[PDB]
Amino acid sequence: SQSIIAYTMSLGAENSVAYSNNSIAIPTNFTISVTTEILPVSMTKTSVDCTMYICGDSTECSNLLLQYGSFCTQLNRALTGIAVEQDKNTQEVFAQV
Amino acid sequence: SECVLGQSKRVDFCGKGYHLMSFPQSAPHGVVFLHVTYVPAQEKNFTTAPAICHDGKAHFPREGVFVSNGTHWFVTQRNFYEPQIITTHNTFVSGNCDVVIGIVNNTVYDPLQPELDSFKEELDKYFKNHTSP
Amino acid sequence: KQIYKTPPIKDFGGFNFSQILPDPSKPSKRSPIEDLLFNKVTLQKFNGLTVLPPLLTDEMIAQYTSALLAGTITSGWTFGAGPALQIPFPMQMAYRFNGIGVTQNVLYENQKLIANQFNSAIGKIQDSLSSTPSALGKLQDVVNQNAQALNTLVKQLSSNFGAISSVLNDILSRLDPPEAEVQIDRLITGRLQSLQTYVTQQLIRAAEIRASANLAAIKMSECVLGQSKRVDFCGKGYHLMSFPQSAPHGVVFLHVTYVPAQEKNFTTA
Amino acid sequence: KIQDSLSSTPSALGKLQDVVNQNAQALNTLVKQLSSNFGAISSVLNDILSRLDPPEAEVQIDRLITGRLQSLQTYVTQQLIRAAEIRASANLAAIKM
Amino acid sequence: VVIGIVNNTVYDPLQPELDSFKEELDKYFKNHTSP
Ligand SMILES: *[C@@H]1O[C@H](CO)[C@@H](O[C@@H]2O[C@H](CO)[C@@H](O[C@H]3O[C@H](CO)[C@@H](O)[C@H](O)[C@@H]3O)[C@H](O)[C@H]2NC(C)=O)[C@H](O)[C@H]1NC(C)=O
Ligand SMILES: *[C@@H]1O[C@H](CO)[C@@H](O[C@@H]2O[C@H](CO)[C@@H](O[C@H]3O[C@H](CO)[C@@H](O)[C@H](O)[C@@H]3O)[C@H](O)[C@H]2NC(C)=O)[C@H](O)[C@H]1NC(C)=O
Ligand SMILES: *[C@@H]1O[C@H](CO)[C@@H](O[C@@H]2O[C@H](CO)[C@@H](O[C@H]3O[C@H](CO)[C@@H](O)[C@H](O)[C@@H]3O)[C@H](O)[C@H]2NC(C)=O)[C@H](O)[C@H]1NC(C)=O
Ligand SMILES: *[C@@H]1O[C@H](CO)[C@@H](O[C@@H]2O[C@H](CO)[C@@H](O[C@H]3O[C@H](CO)[C@@H](O)[C@H](O)[C@@H]3O)[C@H](O)[C@H]2NC(C)=O)[C@H](O)[C@H]1NC(C)=O
Ligand SMILES: *[C@@H]1O[C@H](CO[C@@H]2O[C@@H](C)[C@@H](O)[C@@H](O)[C@@H]2O)[C@@H](O[C@@H]2O[C@H](CO)[C@@H](O)[C@H](O)[C@H]2NC(C)=O)[C@H](O)[C@H]1NC(C)=O
Ligand SMILES: *[C@@H]1O[C@H](CO[C@@H]2O[C@@H](C)[C@@H](O)[C@@H](O)[C@@H]2O)[C@@H](O[C@@H]2O[C@H](CO)[C@@H](O)[C@H](O)[C@H]2NC(C)=O)[C@H](O)[C@H]1NC(C)=O
Ligand SMILES: *[C@@H]1O[C@H](CO)[C@@H](O)[C@H](O)[C@H]1NC(C)=O
Ligand SMILES: *[C@@H]1O[C@H](CO)[C@@H](O)[C@H](O)[C@H]1NC(C)=O
Ligand SMILES: *[C@@H]1O[C@H](CO)[C@@H](O)[C@H](O)[C@H]1NC(C)=O
Ligand SMILES: *[C@@H]1O[C@H](CO)[C@@H](O)[C@H](O)[C@H]1NC(C)=O
Repeated sequence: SQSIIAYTMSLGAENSVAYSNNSIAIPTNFTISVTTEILPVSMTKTSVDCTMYICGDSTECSNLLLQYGSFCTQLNRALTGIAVEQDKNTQEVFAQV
Repeated sequence: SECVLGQSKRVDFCGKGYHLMSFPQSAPHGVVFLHVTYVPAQEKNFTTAPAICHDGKAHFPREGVFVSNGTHWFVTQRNFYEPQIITTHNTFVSGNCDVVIGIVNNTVYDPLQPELDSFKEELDKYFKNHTSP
Repeated sequence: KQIYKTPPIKDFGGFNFSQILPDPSKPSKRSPIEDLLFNKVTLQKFNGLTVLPPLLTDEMIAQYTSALLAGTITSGWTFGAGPALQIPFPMQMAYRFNGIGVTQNVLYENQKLIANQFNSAIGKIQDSLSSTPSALGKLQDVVNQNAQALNTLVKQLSSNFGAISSVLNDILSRLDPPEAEVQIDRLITGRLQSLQTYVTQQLIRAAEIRASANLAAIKMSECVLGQSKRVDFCGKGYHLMSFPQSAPHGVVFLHVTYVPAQEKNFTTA
Repeated sequence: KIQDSLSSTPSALGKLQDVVNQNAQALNTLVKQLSSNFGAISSVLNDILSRLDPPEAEVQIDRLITGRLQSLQTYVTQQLIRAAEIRASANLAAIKM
Repeated sequence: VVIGIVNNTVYDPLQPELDSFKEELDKYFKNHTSP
């Protein structure tokens, strides 16, 4: 009795309003409601050893890697910057008192 | 900063509706807010007028809007029904009644008027008593 | 979440909204200024480059914007915060003046003049949009950037990348299964690098498009659904209200602002 | 007091000093990258041009071309990201003003 | 303590309302001395 159907999506429940030039509506009762909200603040720190990953424990591969300049230094610096930024974020969001 | 440490007038920023206050809560790699908001619930239709002309002058509400149920006119807050007698402190006078489009006839009461009328009656009674001796 | 519908009567105390409220005669509920907007903006498949259609169609977007406009002009700011409550327009505008710190008798003393100025201003912006084309650069530019990136991505297939020929069938037809491998590696590496470059640029562009959509969301919520006290946020000067209008891949606001004009010197204490 | 405080410590203006230093460091590494072999037999194109016959000379140049092109792409991408954060701070400054 | 204060009279809306009543009371007294 269950099947896949297809239909034009409904924008919402239609609601006409009664405009006039001399009538107002003033509320007589109210409700207090509480609603939640969720925001990410930071992500897990992570550092990767460039030479270890690319040339694990091998001197020959280390020597061949030494030709490619400062790529490993660049990667290490970038990941260190991200790692510091995370603690900066937590400090800013929580340490207000 | 703008929700917990104070009250924010920004619309739909600190929760949907009329904001009152908030509570932070911790969570893994994040934060959760519990917005507390005020929402009007039950409404009723009424009859209104933009201004009131009593002594040939237009009166306008200092705070509130003119409202009537069909027989008498009162002032009420914007977001909550609370009728009150039309008095001088509620209204301020400016200009004449011709330029106001849609002005509606009615009397305007003065809270000083009955306080003075009580003294006038006391004075009249004292004057009448003064002829007795 | 509810689509408020405009009343058939157009008695707003002299204010005229015909140029912003949708016209039923057109097959789509598109207002006249909206039509000018879509007319100004001038809005691969064989190689696997495909384009997808958006979820929200242009008619539904028009329905949303019309519902917003009707809710505003009928109920002020209440429809964004609770149950919608009707109120006369000649009272809503006096509420706005009380908001900006000018007492309400000004409207009741100057209604006709203010209505005439408001209508003249709408006519002026109508003419300005129908005349100048440099206004819609902020959308024509994003369209052009996307087209240019895709065009270069297509064009990249013509280069040798160090091989002997840029056509995959030619090399495969002239060379056997053995030596063809050398030429096939260079082509793969070059085209893969091209794809990586295109994808990275798309990632950055999409992030900025999102930042603009978030700014637009805050402007909508804080200008249309209420009155904002922020300085030079909802238009230059003292703010009163706003009106959203749809456009290709964007949105256009018509901020309505109050500006003092004729000053005089006095002596104070 | 504010004038005295600004005239005393240098740790306050780190926000602008870092904006200068990151650009200087990145461009400095970009210059340094011209000294690496990238798998070739020499880091000087003139030498590879002067030595070898026309055919092989170009082949060694290609290794150099690939490496230097990769370096340029890395530098350009980092500049694009940095510019976005500078513009985000510029929008915040405009709103505060 | 305020710098630059400027001399001027300050008016009362209650003052004429009581002044009219005082004049009416004086006229009523004068009338009451007539019979
Ligand atoms: C519209 O609102 C008016 C004010 O709220 C209201 O007038 C009030 O009516 C009540 C009766 O419901 C009166 O209360 C008095 O009624 C009798 C009259 O003899 C007395 O015996 C009672 O003890 C009580 O005092 C109020 O005095 C009267 N107030 C005013 C200012 O008129 C109207 O009835 C309302 N009309 C509708 C249609 O809702
Ligand atoms: C609310 O009370 C007002 C005060 O009386 C009242 O205004 C009065 O309106 C009548 C009707 O027009 C005027 O009567 C005069 O009308 C014309 C002038 O156009 C003359 O030709 C007539 O002979 C007659 O003099 C009153 O003069 C006028 N009173 C005042 C003080 O201005 C309103 O009409 C009342 N509200 C409603 C809805 O009727
Ligand atoms: C609200 O503003 C509208 C926009 O200006 C306006 O519509 C305009 O009305 C005029 C006059 O009716 C039209 O001008 C044409 O009118 C007739 C039509 O047959 C011709 O005989 C005239 O010579 C002239 O060509 C405008 O074309 C029309 N514009 C639009 C966009 O519809 C409304 O009349 C205004 N309404 C109120 C209540 O103020
Ligand atoms: C506005 O009214 C004020 C009230 O009268 C008036 O203040 C008066 O100023 C004069 C001028 O100084 C004083 O006169 C006394 O001045 C010195 C005191 O420092 C004495 O040596 C003099 O002999 C003289 O007594 C008045 O005493 C003073 N009034 C009061 C009640 O203290 C202002 O001057 C008026 N505004 C202007 C612009 O004149
Ligand atoms: C407030 O009024 C609206 C409509 O105005 C009414 O019109 C007459 C019927 C008369 O009663 C006036 O005094 C009213 O002000 C009401 O909306 C209507 O609601 C009914 C059922 O509730 C519905 O059948 C109608 O279709 C509605 N009207 C329209 C135009 O859609 C509204 O309910 C009134 N508010 C309250 C609290 O009663
Ligand atoms: C307001 O006044 C200024 C000048 O102050 C005036 O000084 C006296 C002459 C006396 O009239 C005071 O009550 C005034 O307040 C005007 O500024 C001048 O404007 C003229 C041109 O209109 C210009 O040539 C002068 O250079 C201006 N003054 C200066 C110092 O630059 C100002 O225009 C007046 N405002 C209005 C609305 O009239
Ligand atoms: C309201 O509109 C009606 C017609 O729809 C008109 O007769 C009446 O005078 C108007 N009232 C006001 C206050 O504008
Ligand atoms: C009238 O005045 C006399 C004083 O002269 C006083 O004793 C008496 O109580 C007064 N009567 C009334 C009714 O006030
Ligand atoms: C304004 O300045 C003048 C001198 O330029 C001085 O004489 C006067 O007292 C001052 N007034 C105020 C209220 O500061
Ligand atoms: C004076 O008082 C008498 C009371 O007998 C009254 O009839 C008369 O009208 C009064 N006169 C005035 C001018 O008030």
